[PDB]
Amino acid sequence: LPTYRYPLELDTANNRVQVADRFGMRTGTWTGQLQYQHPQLSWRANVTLNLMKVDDWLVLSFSQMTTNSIMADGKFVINFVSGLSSGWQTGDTEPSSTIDPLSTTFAAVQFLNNGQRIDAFRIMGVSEWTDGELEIKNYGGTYTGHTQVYWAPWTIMYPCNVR
Amino acid sequence: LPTYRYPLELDTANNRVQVADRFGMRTGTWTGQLQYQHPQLSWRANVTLNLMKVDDWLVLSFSQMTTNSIMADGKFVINFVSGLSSGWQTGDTEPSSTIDPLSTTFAAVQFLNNGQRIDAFRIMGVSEWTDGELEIKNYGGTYTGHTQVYWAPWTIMYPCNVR
Amino acid sequence: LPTYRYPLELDTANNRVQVADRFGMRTGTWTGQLQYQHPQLSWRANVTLNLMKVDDWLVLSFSQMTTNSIMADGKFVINFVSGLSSGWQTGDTEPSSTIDPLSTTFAAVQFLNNGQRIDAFRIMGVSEWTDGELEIKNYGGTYTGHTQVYWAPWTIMYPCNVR
Amino acid sequence: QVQLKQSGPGLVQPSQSLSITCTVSGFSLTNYAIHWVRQSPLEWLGVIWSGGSTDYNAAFISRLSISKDNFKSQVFFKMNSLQSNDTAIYYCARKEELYGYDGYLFFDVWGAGTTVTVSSAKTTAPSVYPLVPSVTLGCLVKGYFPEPVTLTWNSGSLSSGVHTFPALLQSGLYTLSSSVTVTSNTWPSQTITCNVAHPASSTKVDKKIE
Amino acid sequence: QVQLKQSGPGLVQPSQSLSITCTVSGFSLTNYAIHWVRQSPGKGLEWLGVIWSGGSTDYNAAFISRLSISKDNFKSQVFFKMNSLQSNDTAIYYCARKEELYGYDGYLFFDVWGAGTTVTVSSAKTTAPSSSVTLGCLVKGYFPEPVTLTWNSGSLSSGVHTFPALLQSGLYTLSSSVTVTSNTWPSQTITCNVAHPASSTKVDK
Amino acid sequence: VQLKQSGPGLVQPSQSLSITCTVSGFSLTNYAIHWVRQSPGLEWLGVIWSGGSTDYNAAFISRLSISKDNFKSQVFFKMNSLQSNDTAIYYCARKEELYGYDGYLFFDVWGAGTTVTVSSAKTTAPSVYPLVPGCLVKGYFPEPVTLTWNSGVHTFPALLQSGLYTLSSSVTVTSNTWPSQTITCNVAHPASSTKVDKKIE
Amino acid sequence: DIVLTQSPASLAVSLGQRATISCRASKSVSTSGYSYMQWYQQKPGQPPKLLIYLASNLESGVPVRFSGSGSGTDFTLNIHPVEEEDAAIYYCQHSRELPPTFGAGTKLELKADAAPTVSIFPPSSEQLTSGGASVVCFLNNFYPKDINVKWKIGVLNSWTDQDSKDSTYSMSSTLTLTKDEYERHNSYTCEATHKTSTSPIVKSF
Amino acid sequence: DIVLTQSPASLAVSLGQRATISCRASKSVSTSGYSYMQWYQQKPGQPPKLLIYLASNLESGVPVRFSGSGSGTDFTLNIHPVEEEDAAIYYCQHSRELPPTFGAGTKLELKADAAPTVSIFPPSSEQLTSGGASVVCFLNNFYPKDINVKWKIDGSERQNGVLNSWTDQDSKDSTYSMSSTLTLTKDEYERHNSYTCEATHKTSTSPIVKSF
Amino acid sequence: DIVLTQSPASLAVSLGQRATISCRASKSVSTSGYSYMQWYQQKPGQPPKLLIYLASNLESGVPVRFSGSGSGTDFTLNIHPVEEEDAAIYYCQHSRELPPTFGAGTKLELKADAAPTVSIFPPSSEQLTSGGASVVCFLNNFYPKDINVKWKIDGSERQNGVLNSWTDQDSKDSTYSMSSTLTLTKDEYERHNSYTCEATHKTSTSPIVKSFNR
Repeated sequence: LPTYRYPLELDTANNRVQVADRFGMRTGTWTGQLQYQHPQLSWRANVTLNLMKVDDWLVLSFSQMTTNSIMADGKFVINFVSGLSSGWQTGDTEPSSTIDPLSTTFAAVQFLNNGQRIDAFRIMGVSEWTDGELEIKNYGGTYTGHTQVYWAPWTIMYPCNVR
Repeated sequence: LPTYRYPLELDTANNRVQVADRFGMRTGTWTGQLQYQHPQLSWRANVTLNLMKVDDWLVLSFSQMTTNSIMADGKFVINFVSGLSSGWQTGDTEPSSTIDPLSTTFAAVQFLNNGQRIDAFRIMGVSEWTDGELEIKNYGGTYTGHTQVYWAPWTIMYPCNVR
Repeated sequence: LPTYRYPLELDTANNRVQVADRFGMRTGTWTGQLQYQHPQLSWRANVTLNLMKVDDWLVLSFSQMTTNSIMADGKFVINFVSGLSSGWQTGDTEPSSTIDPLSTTFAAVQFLNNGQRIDAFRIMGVSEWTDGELEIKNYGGTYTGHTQVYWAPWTIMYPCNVR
Repeated sequence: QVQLKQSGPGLVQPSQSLSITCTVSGFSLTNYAIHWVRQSPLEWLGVIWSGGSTDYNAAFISRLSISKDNFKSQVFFKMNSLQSNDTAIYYCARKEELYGYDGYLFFDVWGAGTTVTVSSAKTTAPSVYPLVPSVTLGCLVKGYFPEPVTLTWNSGSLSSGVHTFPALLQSGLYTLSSSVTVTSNTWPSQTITCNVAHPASSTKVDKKIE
Repeated sequence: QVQLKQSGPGLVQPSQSLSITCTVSGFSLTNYAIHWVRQSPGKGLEWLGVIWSGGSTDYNAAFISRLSISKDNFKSQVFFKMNSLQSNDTAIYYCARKEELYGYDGYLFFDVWGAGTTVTVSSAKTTAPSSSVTLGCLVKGYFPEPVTLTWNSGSLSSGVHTFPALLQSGLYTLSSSVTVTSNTWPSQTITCNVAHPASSTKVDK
Repeated sequence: VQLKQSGPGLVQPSQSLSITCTVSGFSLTNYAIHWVRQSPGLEWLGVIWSGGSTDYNAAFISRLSISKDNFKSQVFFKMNSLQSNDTAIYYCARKEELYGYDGYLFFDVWGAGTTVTVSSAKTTAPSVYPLVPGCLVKGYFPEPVTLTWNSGVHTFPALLQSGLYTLSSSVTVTSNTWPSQTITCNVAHPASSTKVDKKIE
Repeated sequence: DIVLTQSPASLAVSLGQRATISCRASKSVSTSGYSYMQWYQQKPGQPPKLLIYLASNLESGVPVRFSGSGSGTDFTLNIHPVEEEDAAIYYCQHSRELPPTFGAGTKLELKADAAPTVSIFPPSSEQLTSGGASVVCFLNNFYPKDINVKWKIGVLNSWTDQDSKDSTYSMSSTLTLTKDEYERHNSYTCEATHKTSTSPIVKSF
Repeated sequence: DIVLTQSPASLAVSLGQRATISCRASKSVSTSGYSYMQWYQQKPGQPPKLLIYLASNLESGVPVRFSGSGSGTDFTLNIHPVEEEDAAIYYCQHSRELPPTFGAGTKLELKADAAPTVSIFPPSSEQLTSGGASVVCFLNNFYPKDINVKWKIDGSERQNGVLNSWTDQDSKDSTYSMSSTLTLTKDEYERHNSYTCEATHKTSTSPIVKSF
Repeated sequence: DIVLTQSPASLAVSLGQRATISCRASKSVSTSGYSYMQWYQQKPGQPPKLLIYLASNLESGVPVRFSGSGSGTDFTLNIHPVEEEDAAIYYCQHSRELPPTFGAGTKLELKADAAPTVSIFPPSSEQLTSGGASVVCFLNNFYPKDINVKWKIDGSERQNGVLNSWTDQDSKDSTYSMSSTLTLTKDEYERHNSYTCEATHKTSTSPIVKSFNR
């Protein structure tokens, strides 16, 4: 007699109600330029991150990358207005809360200074989402003067309950 | 003729069964004193933490804070018997398992020693829940003699199926 | 009169539809040999890790352990074909995506070199799952010459949609 | 209002204790560190960190002591031994305590300062005299105590066209002059009153141009 | 400092004249034009009259012969006078000022507004007013409106909630409450003062 | 190590289809060159042994003959009396001639092959038209036409309506990436030897 | 004359979403390429603050969040970043005609949801000396705005305009009973049913 | 003249799942303990490359994932790691008899699910000089492989003149693509105004449509 | 410890012309690509207001014109738009070492030229009742700052009992002010009837003088 709202659905073929399969895992990719922002330094790097929607959590999977030098602190801005793979809309990345931070993770890096690679770490937090732009703050970490940063793979996730 | 148990609910207005909206995101705050415990050192700091109930996970969001000095190891105790915002009960923070640790995360810190800030990292693990007291163990990290610690924002989550 | 697919179940005793209790928390243990792999160095260590199935995430909870020396990079291989506790099948550890990495976390370690313990951190990512063998890559971190490693407790999780 | 004010004796005898107390109204002292600097004809003396830890100047240790009260939002400075050299305007300065790498040894906001003069001579009360000739009226003070005097025209109602002259030291007493310019129609129409409150002699004189 | 103050009777009997004086501080009266606007419930913000710098006056088309405006520039005062008030005219009245420049500023707007006077046209006589923890401050039977409450001399601006007035039969009812931490309350004493413009009174119990 | 085949694309009914294979990876005097025909099943027709010996398919004997050239490393195969039944791509395949026990009837490398069509029809050239917001060619006899595009290179098979084949090619880029780089399509016909690389706008 | 009416009358908007208010004028308020329009932000209990003058000009000290566009016949006001500060009423005003006319007004509500908080307080001892017993029940920070309180043993309930920072309404309830009949009843109950939870959070003395 | 027939005709398997192909022979191809069997990998449009020769022998440059085992009467190959690259058709061949006949080919399709992508393009100017107007609507990276495209011009339905082209399952993407082109003579091309491209798909019942 | 020295001690610049102040440090205050220095504007009688934090960063509410650039060893700030507001003294401070040391102060003087204005005022009656007579003459809005005031009693000039005050360079006006006061006891005050104050300046060789006799 009653109907069912997503993620609940009625399988008319077997007359069985179930949780949608995509609710458990929905993969995708965002292709675009990763924006680093700091008052004294700002650059853009071409990156491709993998996205997977698991329950009400959106996971960002950063592959290995080499970027220009960065400040001891900074913000990373990912503009989801464009670049999402087929099936994804810009709204599908909006968090379900405004709490700051939504989640924090650590990223492994090597700072290049006059031919020496120095192992260091960067704390990263999901902090702000404004009209499709995701703001990931880099609060700080171990730092040294460097010319460019080599970023290890790293993942970060935050709650998202949108479709 | 069947009924529905949370998070499943029957929308009688539209004769539709759905998953409750609060199941995906339920926010709150705990205001109180964060208790640091070590045999040779113990102090209390006034803190306000953001809470997020996402599915069967409870998220703890620590904002930036400055606390007294700590030992190379230590315990963090958050007493949820009081301080939770409206709508939250003490039982709503009880984990769904006794496994130790339930989850581990890293916190970025600055040790202040004789006028110098030294970058370090501090590991935190959800270890014990006793009668509304959450025990977050600090296993260790890079350490140096210091006068006070500056804590970057950081989040930690553990499974919770209470409500 | 429809039926219900897991995690949805019909409580015939009360004629009520609910989400299965095990969906929120399903505990277990894997007992076996932890395989470290690097072209110039490989060893096996007897470990017992706790497993918990929370929603579509499988959480691996590593307790403290002491292992042989490791290279600056390396792979950790956990063979789930055998060693899972009762009720668990090898398939129950298969991730719901092939994205690499599925999730990354940091591990706190102490490198032992000529009677001195040096604090360092180790980044770990869930990277591959092959016919019951879970491959956790160690991309890198702060490193120093050492004879033995002391590992702090740490947890890592990745999306998993199997029973 | 995020403002901080400190109270303390203006003049201290040689080998006496110079103590100034700094009061915070806009910021919680548990999040900010309060510093102390002295400007002599600017020297950093000491800082109390949030949480009670104190660090002092290397060359001033054991002669200055700093304490703070967070429940009362106060920072207390006490100096034990005074010389002729340590005469200066002393200021309490503020720094936020954040994890960010802002290069923390800096001062965001500065309190008024307390004027510290090192002299064993007693405080004498200042004499306020009104001088009358657009029209300009001048107010002069002679025979003043060692603390300085803030001259307030119309309780601070009018600030433009008002020149205040710094103190001049004659025979162990200070001479202060102030002048205000107003339209010829204004002054005989509305009354102008000059008030000079002295903090060291506990005197407040409210003179009228008449 | 720019300040605008209005002085005038709070309540006027039916068919009486409401006269308010608006005084400007810091503003050059020779450089600014002062307008008059009233806020009426259901009728909305109504523009009534303006004094241009130099004494020229233009009034609302629908309010001529009931409104008159005068000013004195040497004393920095503007005088507002209405001839007849009816229940229709119960409204908050405002005096607003605009600069006098040759520039094409599109001048018929108001940059700065006075605090305004609450005008009620009632025949009834003036009546005299009578981890955390919450005490309420209430005044009852105060005609006409408003009552200005300054708690602890305005020490704390956060955590101060004020509830609007409710009109009883011949009495006005205002209730106000503060919530503060339980630990903080036993430390310092808190005094609630509520000033009424018709009856000079500050009661701190 | 590559082998090259040259031959007419379309042969009329009852005509002779002859294809020649040129080898660059191995001296043909040491290797055996086979011949297999792929029809919409797979039929094995004949094999040339090292030393000028030929053995043919049991049911296909009288129509297939194969020859070889040792000084130039070339192999000639010719089939007579072609009918509607046999229309298919022909391949040259090699197996090394060793004493080893590995089954001599398997093929290590196939160098090149020519697609054989039985309907007789004059050669038609496909004008290639590039759509801009893809390069497409329609109506060429005989198939196939070699189009070389520039991941992100998709080619669609020919569709035969009224004796004509249609070829489509597409490239996908984001709208912001569209004005940045140009892509040029060249379409070579083996019967007409004409290649057009022009692009509009 | 020249009447303008904005649309809509009340606007309930979510944060980080641009809110468009449309003001339509009977006659063209734009002249010679200039549009003579003004927008105002009215804080609770405060005079209106000018936001935008002419058509695309922001008044001094106004954040970029506020934006307006339109010609004489129709004007729109837009605010994409909407923080807690913008809980005020907005009016549109024209500068063309000799009598300027203010708009009807649009009420803007930033949307949030939270559980209520109930607090009960007994009557005063100093009030007991007067001869009247009055009990006040104060509920702060509840959303949605609709909450009903039923007292069972002359009941008055008040609601504060939507809070600026909290963005959650508050409620005040007062009831008065004479001493002779006040002690005649011994039971006192406060009830507050809400939409967040069907059960009422209630405190009684 | 010993002919072999495989089972099954088509095997649709998911990545990392073992796929077993069975080839059955009329007569025993094994001699003296040696089994003369061969497997080939025929990429779309390209000739087959030999994978396995005799019994369980891997040709040079063949990945370890591909493996086959079996006796003379019938041979089976099983492959647990199945990545994206091996999406081509595979045939079985016997070397015992003097005339070898290849077994029935089997095509393997890797299964995934993703939304389609539709693109519409107007006709060319140079073709207009020829006298015929032809518009092409291109659909790339659509799964499942079954997609139908219905074209309607100015409310007149005609089934003649529509051509659709399917590409074999992509190697890396592993998502099919589809192209549809229709031709109309200049005299009748301008007689119709409305042009619609419609793609009703199994991913979403709503059609992703682009019109010119 | 860590000593800083500014250059120069006094800077005479006209409005809208950049005046550059160089702060040189005994040791490099820059570490790991960051420079830990701060600049302050201390108005006359007011505490210093922070201008720049770290290197080249403007504090909230600070004019955009103020800018400084430099490496660890020495730091310089140049300010091309110089309005009337920024006429105060500037200090440089380093944040690297545990004891932060303020640099030597640098004094900026905005350049203007204008004729002087003299005003004379008789003594107060309430002061005469006290028993001492003191007369104060203020000359306001004159540039340059150097003005001399002569006190005369019955045509006889006496410097004893005279106190003179100079005001720091005015912000808006950009013209200094002067105060001259002389005190004489009642018994000898009435013996002389003539009183004049004279102020010769560089604008005009003639002295602008106002005198009163009573």
